Amino acid sequence: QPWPGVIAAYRDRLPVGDDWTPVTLLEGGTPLIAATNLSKQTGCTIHLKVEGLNPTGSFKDRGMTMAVTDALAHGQRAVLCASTGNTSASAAAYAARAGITCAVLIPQGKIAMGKLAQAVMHGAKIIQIDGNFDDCLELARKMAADFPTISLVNSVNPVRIEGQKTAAFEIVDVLGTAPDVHALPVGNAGNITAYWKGYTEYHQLGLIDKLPRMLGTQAAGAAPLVLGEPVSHPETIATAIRIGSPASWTSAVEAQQQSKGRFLAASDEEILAAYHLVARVEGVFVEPASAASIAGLLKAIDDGWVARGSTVVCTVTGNGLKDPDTALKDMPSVSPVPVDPVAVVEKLG
Amino acid sequence: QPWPGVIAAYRDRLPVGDDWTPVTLLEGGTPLIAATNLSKQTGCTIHLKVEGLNPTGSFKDRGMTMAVTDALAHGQRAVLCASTGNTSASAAAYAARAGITCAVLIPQGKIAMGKLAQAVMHGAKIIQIDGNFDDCLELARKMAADFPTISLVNSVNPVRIEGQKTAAFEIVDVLGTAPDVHALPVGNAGNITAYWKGYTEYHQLGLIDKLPRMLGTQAAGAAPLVLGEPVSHPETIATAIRIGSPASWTSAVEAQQQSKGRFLAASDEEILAAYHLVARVEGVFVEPASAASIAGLLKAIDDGWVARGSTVVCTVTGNGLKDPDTALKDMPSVSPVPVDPVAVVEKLG
Ligand SMILES: *Cc1c(COP(=O)(O)O)cnc(C)c1O
Ligand SMILES: *Cc1c(COP(=O)(O)O)cnc(C)c1O
Repeated sequence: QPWPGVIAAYRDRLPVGDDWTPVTLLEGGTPLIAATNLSKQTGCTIHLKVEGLNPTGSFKDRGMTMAVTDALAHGQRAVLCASTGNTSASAAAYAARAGITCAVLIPQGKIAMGKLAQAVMHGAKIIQIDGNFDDCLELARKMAADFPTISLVNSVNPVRIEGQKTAAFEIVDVLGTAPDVHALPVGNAGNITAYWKGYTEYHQLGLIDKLPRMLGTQAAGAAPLVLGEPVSHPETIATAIRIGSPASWTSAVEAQQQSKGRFLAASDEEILAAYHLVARVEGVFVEPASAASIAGLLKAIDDGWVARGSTVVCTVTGNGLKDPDTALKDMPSVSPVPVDPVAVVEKLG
Repeated sequence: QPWPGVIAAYRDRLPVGDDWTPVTLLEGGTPLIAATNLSKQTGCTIHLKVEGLNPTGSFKDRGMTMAVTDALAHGQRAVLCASTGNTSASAAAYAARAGITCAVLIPQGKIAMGKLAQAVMHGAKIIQIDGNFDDCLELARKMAADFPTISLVNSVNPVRIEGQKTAAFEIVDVLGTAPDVHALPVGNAGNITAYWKGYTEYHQLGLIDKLPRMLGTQAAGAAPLVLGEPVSHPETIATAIRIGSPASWTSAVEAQQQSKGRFLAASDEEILAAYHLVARVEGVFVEPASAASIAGLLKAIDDGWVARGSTVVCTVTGNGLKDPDTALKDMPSVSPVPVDPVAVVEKLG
């Protein structure tokens, strides 16, 4: 009775022919954990969609099966993207399994090799550019439009969004309905878009009656969807949402406007508080960007934007294991305590 | 169609009273991945039981779900661990979800902080001691048996093994039979013991005609079971199997004896080869101990000990994301390249 490809599990809902060979690491089918302790504390009933348990440790895997399978079927020789993030690790894994070249474009200056390690493990070719992060985007786009054998797998890839919409399907599949509000973090806004595409596809299929309110959280230092303008120098420890200029700007706002949803900023402190909260109280280890979403849900419950007793799924987008640096910092100082059994046992209970 | 807790999926084959409420993070039910390219080069059909997609990033969640449920039920207010490894993270998370204290005893001097971040992220109390790794094992054992509310969660805990056998169940549930050989890494030998318990349990219950030959790999520098005697100063990049003295030395040898199995050493180099190989060829980012399992499987297929065209399940025990440091080592640094899209396209092909 095991989980198959997200492609296989939802084929009749995805744009794939009968001919193609789905290349999958059995992504999706991820836990939906009852946040019993967050629920008691709020008064709302909160589930966690835990996407860190996808093959590469983030939800990008839902897009890549789809992007890479479509690439294979369409006879592409290379899969390209231009960021140091979870996109590249996810892209590189699926390209490796397909047997396809994977290139990651990066800007000049200092390289965070910690970021790229997982992807280079999978065979990604890293290519550093005489220029900045814009040049990377401009380059990757020009190549994709010049070489129909390259497939740019960035946020705005229609196939990626199709794959990613399935997280919405699973939530309903197990609950029997949508939540009252779905809360997720927003960087490029590809995900909020996908969930909204997903929920509306089920409503259109007559599988729910109520649609959720999409709550998207941005870090205060990179909150262009909150402030209504692009951000010149995005600034947040939640690296995955360190975006001053979302790729899927239009689609995010449409989702917000159509779902009667909200965009909301959380400060780094508040993100960090959530970061610790989930781990300390739910037993779930979540990446800072994933924490931001909880940080925002919580912020919204105070405000009263989300009503007491309503049902909420909070997408927690990546494994805490993605980011050891942040785990290391703000740790309690342990100093040697004497070796007798009685002293140590009182330092507890 | 959601996967519940190991406890819930296999409640009838696990020792849990029916007053006891399972403390679970929806662990287990992990992908069984067809290793297509590994098979091409091998001449066998090989599956990878990918255990890095458990909540805390390791197979130990299978055991820890039981131990902490058992702990919660028997009115225990603290669990105690004496290891910095994956045990303590797995222990700490289930302790958090259950709302009990998790405490880790560390030796004098230099604190291995990276290794403990996950644990303390789930709220483990690190207690540094005026002693040795050996004096640490003793203080815990003493504290355990002088306070009936403190449970020691080490590897030899029979409750852990019960939870850990359930992997064998999943393999048979999904394959329809047991494989011809089951390959896995061996540290304290709890897992190899546990798988063999699982296969026999399913033999005793009538679900398989024949039991798999258990193949267990250790690192060449930490190979007490291959070498026949214990090892004083174990040495290997594979931290998780850096054990000179298995806690389950007895029941491991029994598993090998009665499964007609084999213990094998693999060099550090060979383990690295495999680590890179699964990532580059399957798309599975696997932690070095997990790599060893594979490496030793590969070594045995060439040795001839593994019959041509037989079936193998290789447990890949932990997530590559558990070991960022190894991911860094021996990684190509590419240098800056001219911006024009022509200078990039044939640096691919
Ligand atoms: C990519 C990513 C995000 C941001 O998602 P968008 O679709 O760009 O809004 C958030 N969290 C994690 C872990 C990420 O991988
Ligand atoms: C603990 C562990 C092992 C070794 O398991 P044993 O039962 O001690 O042999 C191997 N790999 C990983 C990832 C582990 O955490």
